Amino acid sequence: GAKKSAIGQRIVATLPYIKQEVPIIIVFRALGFVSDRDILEHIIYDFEDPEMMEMVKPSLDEAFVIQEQNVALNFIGSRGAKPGVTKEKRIKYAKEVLQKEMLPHVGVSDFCETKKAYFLGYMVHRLLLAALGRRELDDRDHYGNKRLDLAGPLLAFLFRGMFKNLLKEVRIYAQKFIDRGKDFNLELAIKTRIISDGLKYSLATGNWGDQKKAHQARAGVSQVLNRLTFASTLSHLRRLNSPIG
Amino acid sequence: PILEFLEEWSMENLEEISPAAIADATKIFVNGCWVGIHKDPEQLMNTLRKLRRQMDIIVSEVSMIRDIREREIRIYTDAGRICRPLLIVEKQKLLLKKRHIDQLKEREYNNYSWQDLVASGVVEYIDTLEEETVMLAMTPDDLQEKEVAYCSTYTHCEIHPSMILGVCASIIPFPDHNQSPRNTYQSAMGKQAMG
Amino acid sequence: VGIRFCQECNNMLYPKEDKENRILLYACRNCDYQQEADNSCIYVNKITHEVDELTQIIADVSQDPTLPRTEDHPCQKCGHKEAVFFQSHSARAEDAMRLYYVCTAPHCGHRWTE
Amino acid sequence: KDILCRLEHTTLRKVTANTAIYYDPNPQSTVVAEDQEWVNVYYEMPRISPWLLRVELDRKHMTDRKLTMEQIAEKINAGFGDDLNCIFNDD
Amino acid sequence: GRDEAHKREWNLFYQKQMQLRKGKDPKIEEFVPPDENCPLKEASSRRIPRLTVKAREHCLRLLEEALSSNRQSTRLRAKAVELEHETFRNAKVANLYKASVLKKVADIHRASKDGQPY
Amino acid sequence: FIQMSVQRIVEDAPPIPPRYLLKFEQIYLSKPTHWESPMMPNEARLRNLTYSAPLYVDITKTVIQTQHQKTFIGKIPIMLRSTYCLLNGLTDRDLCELNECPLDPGGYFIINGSEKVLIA
Amino acid sequence: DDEEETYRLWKIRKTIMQLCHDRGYLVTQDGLDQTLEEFKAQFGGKPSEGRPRRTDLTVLVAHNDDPTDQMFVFFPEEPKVGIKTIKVYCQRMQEENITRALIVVQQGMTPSAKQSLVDMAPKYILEQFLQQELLINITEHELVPEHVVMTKEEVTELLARYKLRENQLPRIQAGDPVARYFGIKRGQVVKIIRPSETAGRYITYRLVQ
Amino acid sequence: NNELEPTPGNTLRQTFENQVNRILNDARDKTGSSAQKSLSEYNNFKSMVVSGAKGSKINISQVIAVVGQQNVEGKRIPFGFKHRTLPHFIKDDYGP
DNA sequence: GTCCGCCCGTTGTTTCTGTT
DNA sequence: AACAGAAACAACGGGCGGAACTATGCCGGAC
RNA sequence: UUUGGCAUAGUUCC
Ligand SMILES: [Zn+2]
Ligand SMILES: [Zn+2]
Repeated sequence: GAKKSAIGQRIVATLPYIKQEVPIIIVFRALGFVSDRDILEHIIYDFEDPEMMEMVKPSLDEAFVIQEQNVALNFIGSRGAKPGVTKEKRIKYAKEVLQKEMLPHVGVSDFCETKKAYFLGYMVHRLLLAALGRRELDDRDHYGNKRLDLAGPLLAFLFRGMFKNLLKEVRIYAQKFIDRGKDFNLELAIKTRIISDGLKYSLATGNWGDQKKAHQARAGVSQVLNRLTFASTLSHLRRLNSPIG
Repeated sequence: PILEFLEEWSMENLEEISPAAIADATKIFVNGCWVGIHKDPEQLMNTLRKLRRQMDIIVSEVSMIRDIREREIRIYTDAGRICRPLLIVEKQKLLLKKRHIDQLKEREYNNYSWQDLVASGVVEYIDTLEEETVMLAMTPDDLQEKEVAYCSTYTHCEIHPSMILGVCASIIPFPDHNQSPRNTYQSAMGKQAMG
Repeated sequence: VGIRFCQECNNMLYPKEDKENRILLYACRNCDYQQEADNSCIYVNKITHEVDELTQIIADVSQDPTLPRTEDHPCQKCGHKEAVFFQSHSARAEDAMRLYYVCTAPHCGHRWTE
Repeated sequence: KDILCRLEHTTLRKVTANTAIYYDPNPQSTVVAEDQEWVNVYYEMPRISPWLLRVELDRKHMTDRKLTMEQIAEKINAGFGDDLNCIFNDD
Repeated sequence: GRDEAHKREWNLFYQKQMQLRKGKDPKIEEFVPPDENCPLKEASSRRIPRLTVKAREHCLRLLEEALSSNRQSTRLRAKAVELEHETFRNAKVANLYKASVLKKVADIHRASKDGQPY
Repeated sequence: FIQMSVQRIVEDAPPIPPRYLLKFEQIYLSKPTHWESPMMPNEARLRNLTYSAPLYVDITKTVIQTQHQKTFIGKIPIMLRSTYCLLNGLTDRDLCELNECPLDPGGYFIINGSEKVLIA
Repeated sequence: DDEEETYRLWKIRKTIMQLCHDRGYLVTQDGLDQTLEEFKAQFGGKPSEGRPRRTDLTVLVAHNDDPTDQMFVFFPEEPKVGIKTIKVYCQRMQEENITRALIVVQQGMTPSAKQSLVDMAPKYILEQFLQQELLINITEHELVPEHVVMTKEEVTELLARYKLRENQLPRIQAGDPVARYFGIKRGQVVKIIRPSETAGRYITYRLVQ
Repeated sequence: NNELEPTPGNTLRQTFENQVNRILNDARDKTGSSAQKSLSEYNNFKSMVVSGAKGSKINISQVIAVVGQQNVEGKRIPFGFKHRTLPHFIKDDYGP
């Protein structure tokens, strides 16, 4: 059709915990930047690039409507996991998502917007460079783009959940024993069986996860050591794995 | 410590930077988080490599990459990167010397070892995506020497090219006279022999 | 061609028609700021786009240890002998194997292609 | 080669060199100086909108397929009818 | 099926935009008949819409002026009238008629520059 | 993992009319022991036991302060030959005394007698 | 162009002549074999504003076994043939006392017109052929073996000889290109004669169903 | 030097790669033929190849003369690193 | 002893023309 | 204007090698 | 002279 044919390409962002896609200018405005000049300062670093400017123009043509942080936040939060019946709660949910689940590695404090905007602009800039044929697309098989989860990371990820469950159980016990108002004890509130049995089970079976949820748990970690020959033992102890089906 | 050194070494931060002084500056990423910009990338890289070789501020495990064309410096302190040691070639001569070799061959009753070799700045750990900015030589006394010039700017050297094989494939004799499926089959059958 | 911004709201200036003086005006959708442009051309689309990378080649590539070097191609400006060289290094190029050169003398940065 | 040309699809992008949209209300005083003579010759012997759609055709692709500007013009007329105007130079 | 759908959507869009540019009374330009001295073949023919007799007379003068310039270079009315009439007979629309006349004028001028009789 | 990650996981956990509040301070790890007494890896293999060490934590109880030290929260399996095993740093003669092979590389867990290996 | 339009009309006419000759109708050799220049001379070399106007090219021909059984080949001048056009053609057939007729279409027929063609099947038989489907003769393609329409007598004899019920023969759809070329209804049986690599010839049979 | 002219129906990269692969295949086949015709009447490879028992002239050629080109997915070895096959080569090296 | 990763055949939805 | 025949696009569901030999963990929880 | 099952991992052969 005529309008799609004239627009060509548009840039959209798939934020986590949001029902469907969002145009990028909406997210940038939700961060608190209103002026197209400022948004293009965050995205296009050198303004003497007319091809990049023309490429980003159709993305800015979706800003014809949205012009303010409040309405941008409303538009973002309209598509939550459970859409609200009110509007203030939806806007608070939108702000919470943009502060907690979008780019956690940049920051989670209150004043992290000035850096989240720069990093999101860098993502968009790299996308533009890829679309213009100025940088090579990445390949997933390159080994600089990989990490290896050894015993440290594996057991730490496993232990986080068990400590969280232990905290939940002691919290439940404390509340139940305190609503009576009589007293409260510590040793009786802690179930060591949680941690002990969880670690022992995950190491014994190989299903990396909780016992109740051994369906999506990735099986194949924690194999039983090969002892046919010394070379077999060594080559078993130095072994990798690609989770591809 | 890396962030502190970066601050000490005149690295302008993002919130203190006008969006006009970024076109001609090379962005700095630390653990994938953009922390600032710098205007002297070459001297910055020289200083960082010197500090890593001295083992003073930056541990030997940390990797540093400079993307010269795209003007980016990436420093990783992450866990899970895979790396292997390489010898260092300064101009065209290995920094490894006969004094190092003798002190190593007197290793007993001398408390001189691999750590004391690393601390001298002779060898180095290179991970996979730092290998993309390095020039390697397979054999010193064959590739550093004067020839019909192929490359005169070697940056590292291999210890021995036969260290590319695993545990089970290090027992095959003359694997370079074999066929690759045969080497794979022997790697499989080495775990089934009885001894 | 390029993007020009209003001085009041700092938004993109769209082209608007002045049906009285037969003139072109750039106006924004936030305020009533008007302007008169000198390009006189709203839109330009070149589909060949065989851009010469000499604009896009940085002079800092001369410090790359992984690039080949030659001494049979002296620099045009400073007459330095050694000069790094490489290929197009461009995606979306249908066909190209032409070489590009960069002088390795510091602060020269001459980037030509014979 | 003639049958090869007849049996291979080809739109205008395969032969066009560049295109642009101008604002030129004056039939005589044309923003582009190249078209002056023949555009004046066309207009001297006769409303309209002041906007333009100026395209440039690549010579190599134009002459490779043995195409002709009259053929392109008549194809445009067939495709859009007489609600467009078309004026073309020659080789 | 997608190309056919896009072509239909485009045709509807194009027709809508052109109807918004069509005024209520398209004045049908009145066909003025040829004068008694009109040298054109089939001068009263209305076969080409919006092509007037005065346009064809102008096109004929361009052919005469070009042929006159050519003959002066190489040391005419009948030939100009045949060239016009052939171009008229082959053309279906006024714009293509005009373009084919201007092409013949350019070909005559090329022959004159090459010192050749057209 | 044992040195840093468990401590970080404990610390980053959020703390949980009269009011009660708790805050876990720091952890501890003794060498592996058996409860019916250090437990050697060979005995763990022979008796179908699990080679593991107990993890303690300091928890502070406040009412609106009272400190509880060495709160036992469970047993953590120990990797062989690692810094927190009973074979760490021993010489070959001691290894032979404990009926452990001096050539054994280590780096595996003993879970219910069997020997487990984590795969990267 | 006028040359291309003349060429298309000539090719369509030639293919229809071949179709009628295959269907057993009586078409002479000179009608079968016309050069492009002969067709230009006989019925206009100028289509646009010329004598051939997709009319006067209609063909009326009588079957070799019955001059009373005749067929029409109509050329609608409309890109989309309509209900009223079909009614006009059926009226002409009724007045000329003609049972069967062919209709070559510029682009296509509306589904309403197609259903209004199907409805009168026992009264009249009309078939639709697109303009593109007749620029070539599919029968002449080397991938297509010879087809022969078999009489009810030949069918009965074949069934008795092999002791077959008609369910037990291979089938061919009534919308098949060759089936439409031969004008075969459901229940008729065609015979396929083709050379073979291991026998030298092999005769198959297909049931139209 | 841009003096290479493309072959019709092929890109510049395609024609360059075709010429290079053709030259290398000619070299491998010529060395193989030399190795074959330099055998002896007592050679056991020849005994097991001529009689059709097991082996082939290409196997004899790979044993004696040249193993030959290695291909991945039908093309030459790709550029796994940034514009080079291994860290031991300069960037943009198309030699054999 | 009680309670807790890719292909392609169906069917729908929606749309676009023809008849009376 | 109402109705009807045919078609473009979208969503859904089933389908994905053959044999054979070892081993190990587990088959519900609180009161 | 009588008969557990579910899951996961590894290996052999085309
Ligand atoms: Zn404004
Ligand atoms: Zn220079």
